[PDB]
Amino acid sequence: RSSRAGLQFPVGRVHRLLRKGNYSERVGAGAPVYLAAVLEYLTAEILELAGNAARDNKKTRIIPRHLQLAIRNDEELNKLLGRVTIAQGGVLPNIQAVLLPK
Amino acid sequence: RAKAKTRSSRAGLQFPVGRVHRLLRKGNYSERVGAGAPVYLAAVLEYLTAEILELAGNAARDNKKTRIIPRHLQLAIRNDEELNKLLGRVTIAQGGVLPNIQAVLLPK
Amino acid sequence: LRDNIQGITKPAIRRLARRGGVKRISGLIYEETRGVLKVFLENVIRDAVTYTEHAKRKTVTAMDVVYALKRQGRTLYGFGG
Amino acid sequence: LRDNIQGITKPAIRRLARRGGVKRISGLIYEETRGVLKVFLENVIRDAVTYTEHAKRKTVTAMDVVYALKRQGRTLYGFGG
Amino acid sequence: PHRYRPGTVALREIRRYQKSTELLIRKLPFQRLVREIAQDFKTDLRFQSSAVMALQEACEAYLVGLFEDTNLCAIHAKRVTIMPKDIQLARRIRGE
Amino acid sequence: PHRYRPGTVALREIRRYQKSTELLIRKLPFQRLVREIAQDFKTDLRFQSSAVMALQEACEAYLVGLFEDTNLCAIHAKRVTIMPKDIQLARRIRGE
Amino acid sequence: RSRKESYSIYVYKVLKQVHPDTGISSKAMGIMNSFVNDIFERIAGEASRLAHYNKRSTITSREIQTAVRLLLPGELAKHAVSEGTKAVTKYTSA
Amino acid sequence: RSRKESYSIYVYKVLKQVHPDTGISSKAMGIMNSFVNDIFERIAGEASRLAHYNKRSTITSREIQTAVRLLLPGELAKHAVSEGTKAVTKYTSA
Amino acid sequence: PLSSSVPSQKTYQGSYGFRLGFLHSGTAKSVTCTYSPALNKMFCQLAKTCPVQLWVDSTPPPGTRVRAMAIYKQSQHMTEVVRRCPHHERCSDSDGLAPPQHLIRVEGNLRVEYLDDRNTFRHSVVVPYEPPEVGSDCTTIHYNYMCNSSCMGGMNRRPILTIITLEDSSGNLLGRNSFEVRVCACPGRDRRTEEENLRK
Amino acid sequence: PLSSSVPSQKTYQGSYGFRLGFLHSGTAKSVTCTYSPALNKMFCQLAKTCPVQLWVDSTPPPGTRVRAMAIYKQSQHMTEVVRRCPHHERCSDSDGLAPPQHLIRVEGNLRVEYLDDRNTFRHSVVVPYEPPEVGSDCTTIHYNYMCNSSCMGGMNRRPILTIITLEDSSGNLLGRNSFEVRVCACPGRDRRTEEENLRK
Amino acid sequence: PLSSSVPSQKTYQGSYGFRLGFLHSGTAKSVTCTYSPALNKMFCQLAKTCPVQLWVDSTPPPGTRVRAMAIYKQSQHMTEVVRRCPHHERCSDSDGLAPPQHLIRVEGNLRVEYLDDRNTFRHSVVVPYEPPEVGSDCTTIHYNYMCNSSCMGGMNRRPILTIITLEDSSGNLLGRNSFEVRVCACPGRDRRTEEENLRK
Amino acid sequence: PLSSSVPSQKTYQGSYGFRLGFLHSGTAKSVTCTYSPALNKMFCQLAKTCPVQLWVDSTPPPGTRVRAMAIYKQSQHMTEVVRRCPHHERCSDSDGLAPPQHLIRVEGNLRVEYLDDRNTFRHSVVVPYEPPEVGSDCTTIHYNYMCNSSCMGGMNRRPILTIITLEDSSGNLLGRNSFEVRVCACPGRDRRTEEENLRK
DNA sequence: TCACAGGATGTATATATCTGACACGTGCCTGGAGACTAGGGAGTAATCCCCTTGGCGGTTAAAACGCGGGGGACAGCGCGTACGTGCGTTTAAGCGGTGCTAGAGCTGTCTACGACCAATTGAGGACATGCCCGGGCATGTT
DNA sequence: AACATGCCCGGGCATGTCCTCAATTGGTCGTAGACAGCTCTAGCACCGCTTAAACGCACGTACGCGCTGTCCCCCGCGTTTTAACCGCCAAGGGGATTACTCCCTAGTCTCCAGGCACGTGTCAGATATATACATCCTGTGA
Repeated sequence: RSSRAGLQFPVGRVHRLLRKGNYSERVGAGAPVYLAAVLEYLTAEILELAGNAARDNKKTRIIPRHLQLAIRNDEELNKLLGRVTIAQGGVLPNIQAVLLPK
Repeated sequence: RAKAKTRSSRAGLQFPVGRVHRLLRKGNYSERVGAGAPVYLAAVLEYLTAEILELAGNAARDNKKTRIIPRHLQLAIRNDEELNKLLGRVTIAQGGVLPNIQAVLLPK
Repeated sequence: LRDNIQGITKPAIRRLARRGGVKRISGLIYEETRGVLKVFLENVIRDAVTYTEHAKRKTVTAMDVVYALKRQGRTLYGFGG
Repeated sequence: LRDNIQGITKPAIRRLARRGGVKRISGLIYEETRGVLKVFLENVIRDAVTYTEHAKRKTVTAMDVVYALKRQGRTLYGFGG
Repeated sequence: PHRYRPGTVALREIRRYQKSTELLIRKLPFQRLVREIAQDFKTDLRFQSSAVMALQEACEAYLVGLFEDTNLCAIHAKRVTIMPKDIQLARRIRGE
Repeated sequence: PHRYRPGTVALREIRRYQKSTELLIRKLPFQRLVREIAQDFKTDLRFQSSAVMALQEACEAYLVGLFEDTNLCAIHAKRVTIMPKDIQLARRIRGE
Repeated sequence: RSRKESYSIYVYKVLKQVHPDTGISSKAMGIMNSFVNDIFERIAGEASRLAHYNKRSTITSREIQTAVRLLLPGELAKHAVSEGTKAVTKYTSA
Repeated sequence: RSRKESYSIYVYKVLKQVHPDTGISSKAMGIMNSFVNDIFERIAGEASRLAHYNKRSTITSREIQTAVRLLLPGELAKHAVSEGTKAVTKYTSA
Repeated sequence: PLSSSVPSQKTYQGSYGFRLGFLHSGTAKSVTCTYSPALNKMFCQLAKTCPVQLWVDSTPPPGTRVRAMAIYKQSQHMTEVVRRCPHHERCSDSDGLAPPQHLIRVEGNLRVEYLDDRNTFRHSVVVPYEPPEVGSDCTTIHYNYMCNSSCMGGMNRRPILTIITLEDSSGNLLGRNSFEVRVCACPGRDRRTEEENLRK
Repeated sequence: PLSSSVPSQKTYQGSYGFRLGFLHSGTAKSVTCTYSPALNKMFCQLAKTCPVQLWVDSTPPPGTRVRAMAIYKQSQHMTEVVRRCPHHERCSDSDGLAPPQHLIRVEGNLRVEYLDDRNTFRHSVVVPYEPPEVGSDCTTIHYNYMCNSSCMGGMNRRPILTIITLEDSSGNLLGRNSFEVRVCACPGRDRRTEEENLRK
Repeated sequence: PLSSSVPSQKTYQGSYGFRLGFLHSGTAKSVTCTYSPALNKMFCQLAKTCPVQLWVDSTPPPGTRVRAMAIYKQSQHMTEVVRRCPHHERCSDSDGLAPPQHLIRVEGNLRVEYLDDRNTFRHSVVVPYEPPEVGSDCTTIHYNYMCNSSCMGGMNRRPILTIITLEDSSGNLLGRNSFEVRVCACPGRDRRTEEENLRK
Repeated sequence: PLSSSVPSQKTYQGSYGFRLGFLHSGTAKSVTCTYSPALNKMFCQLAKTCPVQLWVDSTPPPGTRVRAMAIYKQSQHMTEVVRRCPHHERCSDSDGLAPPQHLIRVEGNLRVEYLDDRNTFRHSVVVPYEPPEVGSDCTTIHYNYMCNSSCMGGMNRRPILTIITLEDSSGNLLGRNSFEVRVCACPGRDRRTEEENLRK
């Protein structure tokens, strides 16, 4: 059970998905365990940054906008998700200096 | 016993149907593969193969050579607008490039 | 119907360009934008329809669009998938 | 080994740019080019070696380079694949 | 009276629309445009609202992303105004 | 005497180097650069000539393609010369 | 010997049926091999996803028929489709 | 009626670990489900090819580990690998 | 306590065409007694005058008597004896004729008799019958009810039926009728409420 | 404990056309007693009045008696004696007529008898049969059920059938009927729930 | 009947600093017991637990006792003995410790004593005093009131005062306090009503 | 029945610094025993293992004993003796050491003793104290609770406190602690509910 | 300052000499088709519910239309630096061997794990079943 | 008629149990992996010789950068008109769900010929060298 690996994500699900999707004939049982840990870890990284982003906007709740900002505020995730579009993400408040009045 | 006739021979194709059925039905792509599927695909590959070779052979004659060389394949692929999409990002060994010189660089 | 490309209206084009940080937009942009947007739509719809026809449905679903987008090198989150 | 980035000669950089249609040059290009080349080459190598380590080999083969390239949208013909 | 010497509003709009998430295109006309194109491939197609939402966000994302690059090209030409040829360049660089 | 005007050789070279198919970087230099980079990740790594050629042809292709886009950027700025900014712009437009 | 199937045989046969008085250099042949494998992988990949998306077990001429249209530009698609149709039509008829 | 699979439960639990006091909108939960399914597909897809190329009979933690290193930036990769390593280690001892 | 039996409540007009009638009193607040034909129910205040008319098609023999008895209307309570509650049983309100515990009294009649039945344990009040006076088709008996229907330890809010029997010298049955009784503080209010609930 | 036998539950109208009937109570959540014709089932509160009507096509002889007995409906539990649970068996709630451990009582009737059968170990309650009043069409008996169906150590949520037998003065079988019984705190809520599940 | 005397109601904290206290119960309609500081009045249901706290500045000797007694608040009625009404006096609700006629009981305590005073005819209930544990500030006694204020023939809607007295083992007066009591069905409703009248 | 006295519940760490501790159990389904520091309350299932830790700042002498006793938390119920309900008191689940009627048992210890106190009528279970095992800061006793809080005729939904006393070989107090106990089907569900209500 | 003709350089075509492409034959090794049986997929038909498509009215914002001034943009001009080009010298690369070791590649054998299937017990949510207080009605006093 | 005051059913909450799906545990058989050993090729290392490329220095023009003036595009604001957006209702079709039947496929078995791999020989291409065609640079013309 997940309580064996101490993970929150459900291994047996992942295991069944790996059996399908035509990825391979067969599986070594460590596989879904390892993969579950990774998916959980990445999930935490996003949510943690997103919660901080929600706090900056003084909200107790995460909304797609906050995921968008939180992702782009970490260039590692920005690269990983460098082709993704987020529903209701909005964009970054970047204005190029050459446009400003002086 | 009826004497064997190959599926390539039945379909009227040069490409090997049995091999293709093997490349589909094993090596992690599918749960099942039906007999018409390999035949269909072999024809498609054969058609596209012919198009490239036909274009390249013209390029070879435009270079007065009877033997096709990588350069000719490159020219064929980039002179045909559709191939230039299908293979748009492909890189070809010793391909070279097209003789494209921008008008603003020419002497005057 | 017809003439819905004129439905992509000029200030709406501007607002998109404001997200792109654009400070000033020339008179010829709007036509060019419409042409570009049409091509993008044509490619996505054509593929989406193809998925729908393959399933022999008459109704295009979010998944059909999401897939049509994906293979064009662009993944969309938040509509399923 | 060290400094073989200088091995990429200034005229070699000219020849490459010439094939790309380039006519006239600023010396700044040479140093910037080497930077860009290094990054590209390094990323390909890192993938190719990773494949090699996965196979538990000591030697990189063309197929490792082909895969390393391919996934970055760089299908390479002629070396196998 | 008072009236703005131009462009301070433009910067405010950039701020606002970059901050906000909602659709900037009109809610219904785009849906008709989808029908008008789709009918050319097949008649009597039927549209899930969610499907049309997905198309909108993809199109906005595509045009916005294109406008970012367009803007950079214009800055590179050291112009204030963007021009069709800026769009064309950014597309052609992106292998369209 | 003869003496070319500064900036005419190019048009010959352009055609020659567009026309011909051989590699434009010398073997030993490139080969050592590959090893010099790779050693940072793993000592005692060893190579196949096919692999080295494959790397080289991809690198030349990458740079050649980059230079063409770089050239267009420079033309778009109506310059004769390419500059690092042109490289950077083209790459940034391709999201690199 | 250890075995590696290659398409070189069929590639040249196709050339002979197009430009009989020509031949292929080993390197051009290598390229055509990668080309075949590349197009093969794509079509096989896309046909796989169609079946997955539709939650159904068998790859048939249709999945390929659809994959072909998705991968190829229209002009090539229609010709290819026509050929694929005839080959299967004949094969089942014969 | 019909029933559905999603990660919303686990996403919700993870959010509590990083921010016990913070809630999440259904829309954001929609995003997270796409994110999980996307990353899952990439890793599984890459690990599939590693197995295919090496003609091995199975996906193991190794293929996943390698795939993770090929898909993630280095920094994320280090941490991801550490967690995967512990998970397999603990699971083996448990 | 409980009785060994239940008195019959069936209407029986008999040889003499016996029946009951009641005054056309209104439903005003201050009303002491009022009757509802729709409910067949009397509403009256404690210890106040309650006129009940006796009607007959022909005059009964001399020595005929009229008896009144109370039973609970709900069938599970029918075997319990109706009696006054402990408060009203102890209070000093006896008229010198009625026992302290009897619920029903007859006023204005010296010939009244009160029975606590040795076999059934039922309480009842009896008077002689007399034929109608000049100018009336009926004979009127004035009852008093000496506990409210709500009295705790007594009726305890359970509805009661007053059974009236026309009887001969031995106590054999000549005729029988019955009506529901509520003894309450506001007869006019309560009558109107129950008649309104007849449409609900 | 376990009985040596199972009482027959088979309906038998006999020579007198014996049948049961029940009042048209509503489905109010906490109604005291309510019956479902669709389920042939009574829903009632613990110790509350449960009217059961007895219908006959002709009147049984004098000395006839009516007996009620409970059995478990599920075949596995049919051999167990239905009785009260250890708690309600110790509680001081006997009415001076019923034994502590009996599940079913009859209220109001001074002539009731309770049998603990020496051969079968079964519990049952009996009263004399009485015919309807003239102008009535059936006789009503008022049962009380002295444990909720849910009582642990007793019925323990197992459904019961009440079997009603018409009997002569000796206990010989003149007629038999049965109905399912649920004893519960909120009869109307439970009754509606079971009648809705009949469509599922 | 009438007493020969009226108990003193005067507050007297005495040598031990005796005071009363009460829980901060709200005014939910049917709250079992609630207290008003503004009226110095308790509102409670019949037979329900009425916690009264005992507060002292120093611990009384062992053998000390606490007594509770009731008197009418209106001076016209102060000489009448507060007792249960005739109904609740006869009903079988004695807990095995309290006499039938006493208005005030103490629950839970096995060492309770009930006094019917031979000289004054006043009823009272007594228990031994118990000190709190060293970090708790007061001892709680749980009284029960066995008639509603509205009981006819008893309190008959007349308000009462409860008088609490601390005593030594001989019954000598060590301290005294009092509070008004209303025993009623809806203590929260009634408390709000009387506190609202404090603004009228 | 009632008791002549109430055990003191005050926290008293005494000479040895006596304190209680409990395992960090979750709030999932089927959890046998889970403790809430926020409520100072233990939630557990009938007859399951309930680990209670004993903490001390210095070791008590050999012959020290540990006693557990249950009292009702509400002050008016404190004088009632906590015991098993009639059903569980009769059922055949005695382990050969515990009397049938005791609510609390200790498992795994042959030196357990069960007391039905002659003077107070209180039940309690006692074991010898033992110092922690090498490397442990505390000693663990495994209790079992042999009725649900909801058992009718037993605790009947009333909360209880378990009082733990450290005492010498004569039973004199050395230290004391207490915690509230709920015995129920779903300790995790119930603990979460009561902890969630703490924010409402 | 801008474009064409002749000569020079780069790219394409022919002859002489040498290598590779190509063509033909024999033995070995599955690979392939022909053949048969059974779980399953797929196909076809029937039924019900929700969504899509279509229609009508009111209100607000969007958009359309018009005018004036600012700035951008474009065009033109001038000066300096860097790049480009030519010639000469030096080093490395490329070319062409010469030699040795490790790794890769391949084959064989045995053990453990995975996969697959069944049975048993727990996780999770839904439901089964009872008590309090509140709402509201029932019933009395001023 | 308004306020005084008691009692029963309902909403909700309190608290015990059921049904469905997942996880855990055990067994059996086969394949792949793991581990070990052996052979050959390729890689890696080392040395010598020749030519081209790169590097370094010198010389000139064009391009880049900077600056000024002129004209039209665009932005900003006000007013008027049109469709969007919003809200509500109805009917039909499609999609989804369930049951039943036939044919494609998969899996297992047998046999024969072709292809594949290696071996052998001749002709035409490849390269090197020499000549002709296409583009660029220098000189000439406008």
